[PDB]
Amino acid sequence: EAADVERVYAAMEEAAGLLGVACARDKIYPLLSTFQDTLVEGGSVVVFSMASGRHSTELDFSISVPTSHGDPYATVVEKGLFPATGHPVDDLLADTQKHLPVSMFAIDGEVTGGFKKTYAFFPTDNMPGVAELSAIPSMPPAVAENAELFARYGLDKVQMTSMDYKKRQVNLYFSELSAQTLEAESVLALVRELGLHVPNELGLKFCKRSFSVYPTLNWETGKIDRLCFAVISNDPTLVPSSDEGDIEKFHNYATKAPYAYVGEKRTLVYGLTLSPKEEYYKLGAYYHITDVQRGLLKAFD
Ligand SMILES: O=S(=O)(O)CCCNC(CO)(CO)CO
Repeated sequence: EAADVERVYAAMEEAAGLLGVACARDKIYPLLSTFQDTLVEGGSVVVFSMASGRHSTELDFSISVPTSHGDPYATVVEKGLFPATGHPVDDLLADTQKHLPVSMFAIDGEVTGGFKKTYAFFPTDNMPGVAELSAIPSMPPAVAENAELFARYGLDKVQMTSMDYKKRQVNLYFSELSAQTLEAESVLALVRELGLHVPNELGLKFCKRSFSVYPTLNWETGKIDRLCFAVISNDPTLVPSSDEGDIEKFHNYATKAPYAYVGEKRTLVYGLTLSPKEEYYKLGAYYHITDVQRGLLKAFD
């Protein structure tokens, strides 16, 4: 409703404020208004995320959208909020719902740049494997071409995918991760084969605690762009960095980010991203949570 739109935008401004980032109202309000029906507390998931290093001047936001509301990408294009890219990514969200059971969607953007991404969630008890995903016509060929590698490291079931319309990239969020997969030996071998930044002791300890792992792929080459390990927790001190600046800044955000569910501790999702040239950190502070997050905390925190 109107009040919800205002409440969520005010929260977004508060979160961005902690990072010294200013929101572009003209790029955000129309989007929130368009999806105002999803902003009611309960059943909704909203996350405001910060990052380290060269990615620190931006605040990302992600808002869940029920499938009943319809393809959110189709919505933003038809309403004139975003231009079709003319590339296969334009058809991926639709093709995913066509070929696989999608249980929920999500829209995502940057507070200074606006809408730029969608997510497709799959049922936890009926998740697709790399084979099913590689069959989708508009999926990057890189998914099928890295199938042998994924299998070798136990990256099988995918809980959700995300599509970045501006960068023309796809993330595969692997779940039901085996202990073996997250053991140091496995992680090091994987990063080695992908030619990504080698994590140290602190980084590997963080990887072992992960509940989700996601590589980023593209349509131009079969090479994986980067790999991210995610950790969910109520502990505000987990950023896997030795930098005093990061330690202080992430803890500050973790203990001051806005949240509507007072009476419970803030739900936090940390990320450790490994690219060919470096490693960086992310922290998503949930403004809205559901029982999915409560269950994850009991299982992983
Ligand atoms: O490989 S990179 O680090 O250049 C691209 C990833 C940056 N993405 C954010 C959003 O998902 C935004 O700045 C993450 O922090």
